[PDB]
Amino acid sequence: MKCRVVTTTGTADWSVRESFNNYLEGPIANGAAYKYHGGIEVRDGVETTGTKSAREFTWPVLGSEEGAVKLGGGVHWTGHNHYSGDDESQAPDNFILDLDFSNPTVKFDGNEGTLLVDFKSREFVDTKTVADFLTGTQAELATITFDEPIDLTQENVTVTGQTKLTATGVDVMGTFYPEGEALAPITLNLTNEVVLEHH
Ligand code: HEM
Ligand SMILES: [Ca+2]
Ligand SMILES: [Ca+2]
Repeated sequence: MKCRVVTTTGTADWSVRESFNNYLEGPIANGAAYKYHGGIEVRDGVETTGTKSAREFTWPVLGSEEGAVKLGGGVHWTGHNHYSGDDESQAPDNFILDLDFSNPTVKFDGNEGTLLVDFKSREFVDTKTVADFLTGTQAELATITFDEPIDLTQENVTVTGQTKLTATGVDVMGTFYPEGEALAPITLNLTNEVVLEHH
């Protein structure tokens, strides 16, 4: 028989949302109202440059399967720290806004797709509550429309998609965005090594 093996490498450029990074690193979430400040930490292969509205993230491609590009990496945002004592080891447990996205997956079919993410985010209850984390594994955070159909049999792919928050994503982001809210666009920078085997 004739078999096709596709090995996909590369990165995805996805800032999540510029105005969210601007707010989180700014004086509302991490200014003079709070004794302890948080910010943004990245891990597991994410690269980042800039701060606030200029911040960018690149996420490493782990590989592909039929209809999906699997990314690695994690980003953690923290703000609105509710703790004002003198024990700094308490601060990490007291950020009212405490959001983590990791291992995004881009599912696709032609020029449509879905952005899946592992998430851990405190629920927004009110401004005086450190609420319990909401969590999800490969949850649908956004829908995607690409500027061309995704074809992983092409060796070099650079394609950008617009993203819109899902109903699931509404609760992840504290209900501050409505369903359908635009998020940052996602660019896939892929190299697809296609090997045909008679085997
Ligand atoms: C003490 C608790 C909180 C306070 C006082 C607070 C305050 C604010 C304020 C005043 C804004 C509007 C800023 C602007 O429009 O320029 C805002 C925006 C926002 N907040 Fe928070 N917030 C809190 C908790 C949270 C939580 C837990 C989340 C969960 C992710 C969250 C997510 C957001 C988002 C997504 C926006 C929109 C940012 C944008 O414009 O892109 N907030 N918050
Ligand atoms: Ca070539
Ligand atoms: Ca292109």
